[PDB]
Amino acid sequence: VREEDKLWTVKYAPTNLQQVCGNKGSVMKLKNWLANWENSKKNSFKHAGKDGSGVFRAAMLYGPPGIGKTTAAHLVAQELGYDILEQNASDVRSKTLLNAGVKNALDNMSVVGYFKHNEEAQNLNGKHFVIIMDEVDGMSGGDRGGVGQLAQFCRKTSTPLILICNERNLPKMRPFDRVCLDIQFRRPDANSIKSRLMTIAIREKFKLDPNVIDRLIQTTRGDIRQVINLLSTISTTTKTINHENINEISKAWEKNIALKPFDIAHKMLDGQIYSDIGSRNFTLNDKIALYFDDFDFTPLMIQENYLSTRPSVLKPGQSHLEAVAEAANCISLGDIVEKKIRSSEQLWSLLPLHAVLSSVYPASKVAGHMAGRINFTAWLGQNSKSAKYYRLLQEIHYHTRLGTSTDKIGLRLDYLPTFRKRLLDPFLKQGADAISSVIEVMDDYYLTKEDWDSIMEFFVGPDVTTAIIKKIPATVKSGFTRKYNS
Amino acid sequence: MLEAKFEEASLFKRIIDGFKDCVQLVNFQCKEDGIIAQAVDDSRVLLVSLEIGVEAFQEYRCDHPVTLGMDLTSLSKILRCGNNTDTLTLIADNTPDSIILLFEDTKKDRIAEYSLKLMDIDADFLKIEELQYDSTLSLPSSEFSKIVRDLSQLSDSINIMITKETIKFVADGDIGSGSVIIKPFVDHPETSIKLEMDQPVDLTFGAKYLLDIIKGSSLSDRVGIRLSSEAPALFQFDLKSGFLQFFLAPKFND
Amino acid sequence: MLEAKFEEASLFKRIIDGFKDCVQLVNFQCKEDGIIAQAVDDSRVLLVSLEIGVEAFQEYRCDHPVTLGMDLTSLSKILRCGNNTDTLTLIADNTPDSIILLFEDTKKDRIAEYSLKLMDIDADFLKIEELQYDSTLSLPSSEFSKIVRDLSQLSDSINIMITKETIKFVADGDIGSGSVIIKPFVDMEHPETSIKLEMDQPVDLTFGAKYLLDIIKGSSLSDRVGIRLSSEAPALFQFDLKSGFLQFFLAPK
Amino acid sequence: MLEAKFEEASLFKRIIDGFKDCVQLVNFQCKEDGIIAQAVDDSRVLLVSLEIGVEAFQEYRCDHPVTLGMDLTSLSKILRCGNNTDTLTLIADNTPDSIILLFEDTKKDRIAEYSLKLMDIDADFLKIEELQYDSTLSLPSSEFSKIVRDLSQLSDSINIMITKETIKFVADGDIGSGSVIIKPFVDMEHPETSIKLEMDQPVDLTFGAKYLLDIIKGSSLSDRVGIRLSSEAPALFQFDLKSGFLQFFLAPKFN
Amino acid sequence: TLSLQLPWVEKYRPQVLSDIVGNKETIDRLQQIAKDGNMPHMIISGMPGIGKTTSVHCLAHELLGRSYADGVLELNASDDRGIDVVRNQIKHFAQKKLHLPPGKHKIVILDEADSMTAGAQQALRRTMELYSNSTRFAFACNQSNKIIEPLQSRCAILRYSKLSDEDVLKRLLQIIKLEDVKYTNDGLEAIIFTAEGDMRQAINNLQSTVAGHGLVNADNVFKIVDSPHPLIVKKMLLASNLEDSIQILRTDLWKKGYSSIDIVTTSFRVTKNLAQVKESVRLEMIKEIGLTHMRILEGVGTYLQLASMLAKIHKLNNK
DNA sequence: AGACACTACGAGTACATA
DNA sequence: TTTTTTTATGTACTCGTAGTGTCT
Ligand SMILES: Nc1ncnc2c1ncn2[C@@H]1O[C@H](COP(=O)(O)OP(=O)(O)OP(O)(O)=S)[C@@H](O)[C@H]1O
Ligand SMILES: Nc1ncnc2c1ncn2[C@@H]1O[C@H](COP(=O)(O)OP(=O)(O)OP(O)(O)=S)[C@@H](O)[C@H]1O
Ligand SMILES: [Mg+2]
Ligand SMILES: [Mg+2]
Repeated sequence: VREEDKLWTVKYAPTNLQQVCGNKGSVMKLKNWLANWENSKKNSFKHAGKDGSGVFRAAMLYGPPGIGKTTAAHLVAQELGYDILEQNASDVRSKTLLNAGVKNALDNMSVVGYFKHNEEAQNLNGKHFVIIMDEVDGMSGGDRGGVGQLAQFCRKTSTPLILICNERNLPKMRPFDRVCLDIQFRRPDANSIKSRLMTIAIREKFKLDPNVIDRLIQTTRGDIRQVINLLSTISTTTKTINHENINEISKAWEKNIALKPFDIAHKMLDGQIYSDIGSRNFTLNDKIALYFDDFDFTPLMIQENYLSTRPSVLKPGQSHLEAVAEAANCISLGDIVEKKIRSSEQLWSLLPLHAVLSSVYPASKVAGHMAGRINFTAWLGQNSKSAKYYRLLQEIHYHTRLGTSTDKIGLRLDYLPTFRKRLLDPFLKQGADAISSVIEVMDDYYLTKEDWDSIMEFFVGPDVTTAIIKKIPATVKSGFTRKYNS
Repeated sequence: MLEAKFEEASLFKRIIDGFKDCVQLVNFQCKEDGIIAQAVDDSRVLLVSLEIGVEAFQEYRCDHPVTLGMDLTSLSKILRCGNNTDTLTLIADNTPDSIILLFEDTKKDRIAEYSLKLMDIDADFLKIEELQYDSTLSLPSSEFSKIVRDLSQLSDSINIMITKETIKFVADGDIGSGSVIIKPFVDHPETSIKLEMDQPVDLTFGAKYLLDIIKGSSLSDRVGIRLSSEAPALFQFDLKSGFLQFFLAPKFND
Repeated sequence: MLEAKFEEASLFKRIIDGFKDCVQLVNFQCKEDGIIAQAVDDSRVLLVSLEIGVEAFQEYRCDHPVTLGMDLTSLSKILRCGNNTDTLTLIADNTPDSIILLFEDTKKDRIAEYSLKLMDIDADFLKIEELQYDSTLSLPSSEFSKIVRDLSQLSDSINIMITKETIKFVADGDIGSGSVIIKPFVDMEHPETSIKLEMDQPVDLTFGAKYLLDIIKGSSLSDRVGIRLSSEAPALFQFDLKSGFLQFFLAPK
Repeated sequence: MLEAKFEEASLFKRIIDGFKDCVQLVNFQCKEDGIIAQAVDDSRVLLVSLEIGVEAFQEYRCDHPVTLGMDLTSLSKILRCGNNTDTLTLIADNTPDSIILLFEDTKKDRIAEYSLKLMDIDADFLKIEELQYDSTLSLPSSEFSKIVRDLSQLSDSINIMITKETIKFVADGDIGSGSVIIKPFVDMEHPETSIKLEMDQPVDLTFGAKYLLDIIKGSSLSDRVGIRLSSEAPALFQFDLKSGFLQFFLAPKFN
Repeated sequence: TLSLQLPWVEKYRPQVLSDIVGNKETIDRLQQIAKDGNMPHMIISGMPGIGKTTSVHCLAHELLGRSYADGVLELNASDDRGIDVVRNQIKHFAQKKLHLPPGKHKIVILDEADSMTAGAQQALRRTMELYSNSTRFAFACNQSNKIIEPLQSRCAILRYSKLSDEDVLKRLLQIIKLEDVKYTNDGLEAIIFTAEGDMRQAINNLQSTVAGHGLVNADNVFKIVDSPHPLIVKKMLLASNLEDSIQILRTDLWKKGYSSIDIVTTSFRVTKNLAQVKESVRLEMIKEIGLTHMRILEGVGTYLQLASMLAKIHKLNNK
């Protein structure tokens, strides 16, 4: 092996913790967490401490790629005497063999730490393992991939567990919410990377000035690996870099990453984009690509927060209400288009049209400043709640079908306003001696206690029984529960 | 260069088949004394050592101790093509980039020359130290294999209890438990059980590693089992000129 | 209390292999006169009834009717430890929590022990009806498994016809047709292979192919099988080795 | 009306199993001299030509030339429905449709009647290839199948080279390379293990691994297989049966 | 007829980085890289037919010399490139031992990298990270957004642009000089006009015109290759009077056999990529075109629907 | 005669869709 | 600042009982 055969990112890789750039707080927190790991296992993780690290036996590092998560993890692993072990998605990771291996390795000692050196007074921890998992977000979605298996692994283990992923808040990563201590590595500061670039430039005889690293890391968006690769790629031809050719370099190395459904909502509802000047800079093709970055949450977010802005593109003689009405009309048209898309015939070739009608046109109608905060779309939770209520109403209707002889909606609209007066009202106006009447009325339609509980949740407006059931004396409720349980 | 001629290719075939389900990349160091191969498991739990002496080859040749990085899957693919009655010859030239395998038939002149590309195994060579063992026993390899195959069907943890000249193999799983009791009986005089017990030892191993070790139950008739309370247990299969050893680390004796 | 010393582990292995993929979790009801096992699938077409008497054991002893719940997969997992030269001994106590299985070898230096944790399952009531069957046939079990697995390839509906003292197995698929015709045969040199047929009225029914495929799995128990066909009651499929027997009650469509 | 009766019912099974994987549909031409069949692979890389004379048929009656187009994944299922000591009977009416198979046991009394719906295959298959080859060799079928299955694991292309009394099978892949070299010898103690080779000019051409693995599936028919190679000509892999033959015309890969 | 000749795109496919008339900056960059060595991981993105696959092929050839056969691993979209392949074959090639000069490295060329699955792309990260001192990765794709950001973070990004008129004209003149073809200025102009920055399509049209008529003239080029589809659609949409747009749609598009689906899709794409008119009128035209497309997809695709779409577009443009 | 490595075809589970 | 939205075929993975050629 020679020197010119490795990339600049490998020959300038950090050899110790004192050369990492930025995120000093995170690396110190993880170092303290790994240091007190045996102090945490000797008392079974009950004492968390002042740092709050010690109750969780696993640590999950999450942040953008290329900021030094894996590097810092490996560095602290070699520095604290822990015998390092790495396994990731590049190797086979399933529910069958990965689970078996990790289970056999959670409370087994290392032979490498035993045979290498075990006689000097270095540490009693060399016999231990540190299972460092990389690309945790790269596993398969289902349980067969091993994400839930690893989540359960982070609950029962005698060796420190280190998890490293690039994307944290994902559905697949939901089980890791309350099981492992979360550490977030953030965008590094400009000074440390500036000094590192100064050093790596003076070492390679690369002419470079301090005025350009700011724009460089701005267009790179906090990625030291990409910056190093950029310098290694362009330093071979252009020996001296300055403020003359930096424009072409920034335009050719623009990081094209898809935005989250929250930044997409900010860019869509930005009034400067739709101005006469901003139109010829962020063209309509870019606006459609914005929606195509995430075409599942963009229309919902747009419909949620299109009427929560202050418009700055109002035509002369048009109020905010008119623009909101036109935006809602286009939202309805885009909804019709989406229904035509995600139905039979699979008219997916209409996806670009759904880009304009659902997101682009309503946002353009009410583009401007953001008044409050970008609120997440509540249509998902409302749909889930409506589905649960529909399932409950279906159970109630199929229980009462033997007597009602009506439909689901016909039972919800008209029958429930009378079932409320029949079941619950005798409890408020008669006391605890009206239990038998309610029991007979419920058995007349084969109702259950769970059905009685679910019935009182359908009413709204001036009839909210959530406090009426609490106003009922607890004696009557206990007597009813005991009577129905006999 | 190097030119090592085997007696029967089946010997090397069984040798590779013994420890090919635990490790994948192995460094074979060939010196004037013979072949030495140490391989760490991907989980760094089970270390495999293998020694083949100069008196196990029909003809041995070596001008310099050379390391060969081999993938056991491709090596098994190459060795599977041979028959039981051929002479196997490993050949390596200067600047080793590949290894040649000659399968020469004895009743004909049909020669089968295969090539196997070497790998870059950036692994450090460690040192193996022999120490006193509190218990050292021997028993037929097939019987131990069947005990492991019977106990692994309940759990992945096997508790070994050597106490009062009795061997206790315990498997505590989800659906019941399993126990196997062994008393040393020295009688055929070859299928006996030779056991020396100094200290009563209590260890716990992984059933998967035990299965991967007993998969090599074709190189000998019995297994040499050496136990230690603070050292990894030694499972040995003896050869005509070498051995195949597994240094399996016990679990946490909390 | 319950201590049953089996003649050979292979016998219990086969009697369990008879119905591996039929049911999962069942309750063996054990009494003094023998052990009965009743199982019902989810599709409500087959009724697995296994009866093993005391004369099938080299030693069976019990003094209290008890119930032993267990899964079949774990049962086969424990039986996989068995060999060809060891006998099984089942031990159960007054508090059913775990069955203790002792594998004993003729050499008294190697004894094996295993345990099986019980599960609680809602048992079903015994179906021992003797409703009159139209026709009754007896065919070698291997030949019946062969013809069933052969006709299962063409169509998923096997038609059985008993007419003019001729048994007809038809399978009309989409690629073609299948019709195996057999006649009653009585053999005097080998009294295990014979086509016995007793007919009172012509029979013509249809059955599911995978159901017969699940039934023929018990061919390892007996050398021949008895099939009783009826036009108004579930057909009976009966295997018997020497004294312990197994029956499938298939409800025809 | 086609009426054929085989001596052993398993010969037809072993014959159809040869085409089961490498050929999807077949068109049997039945005449007064025997049954011929020619089929082309889905990828059109190999051509199967089976010929079975009236010597194999214990009984044979062909009033007029009959064309039976059928599928093999169903004919194999119909054939597996038979028995090892049974006899097979093929029946076809005057107009070819719904061919009938009859399995009859010779030890007991048993009749298994199966039907197979014909299919109208417009493509005719009557081509015959009779041209001299550059090399003609003959070797045991098991010895050739072993080399094929052993070299198929190394790569997807197997190169055959015929030189002056030398037959070389080379396979170069990503995990390594390999080459089996054999010489034509004459074995007096057993004639079915000898290797014959008559060459006119050296030959060097490659095949794919999948088709070569599918071809050797017919090794269960005869104990010796012949290989005819020529300069850019369909290689002839022939298994000779006591009443005819099965020949695979394999197309090499251009270099 | 017995055999054919090699096409001019394959016959005159560049084998040296100097013969590439593509983007000069990246070409000189790759030339200096092949001269000095130490080739890093790279991802080349762009449009079809601009010299992406040829560029990486030339780079690998010049960098490996005679060791190209045993040091370069080519994987196209025609081969399986799933998680299993990346796990086994790519890792075995990266771990393979090979004695190379002290300035070269093993190259893994992955054509059509935008088609690899997410699992394979995720597994390739550590595969290219642990063997970055003896194995280098070169991806060639059309959409860099289809490749995950972790993979893009470990490599250089080379965005190839369209070929200007001068470069394609120079390459066609070189090909004509090497082939002794009779041509004319207007014929080459029509060829370049119908090429639209596509060098492969330009050479293909040139060879087809040569083999069909012999003389490369604008009349022959136009009679063998129709005018570009989006330009007639743009001229139809940008019409000032309704009758002109209707006559254009009737004669140029409908009377020549262009399907209504293709017409409405081209109209949508042109209105999306239009820059002559404002944003609001463009959005309204896109809305009307989508309303028409919703009827075209339902099987109501006729000339009357396109005429009504043009009438509605003109009514929108009618203030 | 038989046991079990090798293996290939079948049900399950998700993941995109310009 | 936070998690689901039908049907429809193409694509990719895995475990999986299964069918058959091979080894103590
Ligand atoms: N803070 C840093 N200071 C200096 N070099 C760094 C830093 N972070 C990353 N690097 C360089 O980037 C290389 C790769 O670092 P990694 O830790 O592997 O990146 P990462 O943050 O783990 O993101 P991944 O690998 O895509 S999940 C290192 O070898 C260094 O050369
Ligand atoms: N810069 C160029 N100079 C000369 N010929 C070129 C150039 N670019 C393309 N060609 C020709 O076009 C042919 C195909 O080029 P490719 O590199 O395969 O196209 P591409 O840019 O890779 O786009 P793809 O493959 O459709 S994604 C080559 O064989 C050449 O004949
Ligand atoms: Mg990392
Ligand atoms: Mg290309």
